[PDB]
Amino acid sequence: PQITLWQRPIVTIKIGGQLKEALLNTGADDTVLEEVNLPGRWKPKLIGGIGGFVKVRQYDQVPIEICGHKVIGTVLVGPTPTNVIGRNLMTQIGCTLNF
Amino acid sequence: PQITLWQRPIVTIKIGGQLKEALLNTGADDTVLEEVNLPGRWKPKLIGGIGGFVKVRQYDQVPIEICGHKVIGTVLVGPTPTNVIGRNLMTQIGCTLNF
Repeated sequence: PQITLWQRPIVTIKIGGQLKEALLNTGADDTVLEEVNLPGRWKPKLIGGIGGFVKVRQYDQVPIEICGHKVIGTVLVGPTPTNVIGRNLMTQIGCTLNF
Repeated sequence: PQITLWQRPIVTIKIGGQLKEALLNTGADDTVLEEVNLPGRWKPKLIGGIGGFVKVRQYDQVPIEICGHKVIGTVLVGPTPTNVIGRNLMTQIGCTLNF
């Protein structure tokens, strides 16, 4: 699709057998999601850096569908004020900025 | 242009007679820039909200060129870890997300 930016670019995703919503965020390097149960292995990762860090669980090669596009990428799972799809997964779906 | 997202979408801007660089950020509602001197009127605005708020100066109808596109929009001036072009100005330049 083509998504204009007059409103927040919130899209439907399917991850870990659940439907969720997340913000397509070109300002975010990584994809961070709350309340997802993923199988398979993870390692702790520190993200952010303002005021302290936030610890999240890093899962690599996670299957995820974003707006109907089935891709694979690293998903960080843990505390975030809004579910965010970062550049790491936007590249996978072939998302570009155009003007 | 078409901008892929393998690297941070950092673009050249011209604002207040200075060349600067800023991040095209679809996750940001507003455009926030550091170290710019703008003429004309402003009002204080509180942004963010995590850990407290950040106070910035809100300038409306600011002329700004973004990657060669001359537009007008609200610019918030004050403390930010990176210069950010938010949705408010991305709409103005006709920037869309495409996949």
